[PDB]
Amino acid sequence: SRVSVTDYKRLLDSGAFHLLLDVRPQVEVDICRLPHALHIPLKHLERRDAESLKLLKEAIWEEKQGTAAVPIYVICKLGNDSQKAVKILQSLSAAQELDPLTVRDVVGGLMAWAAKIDGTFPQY
Repeated sequence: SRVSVTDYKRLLDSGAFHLLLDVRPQVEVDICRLPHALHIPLKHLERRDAESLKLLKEAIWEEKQGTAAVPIYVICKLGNDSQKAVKILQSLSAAQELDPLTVRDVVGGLMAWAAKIDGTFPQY
């Protein structure tokens, strides 16, 4: 359940609706982030933070107002954490705690983004 960084960039540039979930811890997000991403730390997904779940529901509602599976993309620094978040999100979907989702993480994470897509995104 993955996507290449170059496919993700083409999707982003299409303007088609999706949500990018940044699942890094706060300390990393404080250094640098993609401004369009929604921040939901992996640990919040692990511990079922009800408020981060509300945040995700609210982001979906903003587009859809309760009316297709939602395309969810997941990113972290290198693509190690995001794979774990994808599993949790798929389980929330399957359990109907979330609206139906189609969930993929970005191979190589934000470092692949920095390497191939935008070199102004920093190392850290």
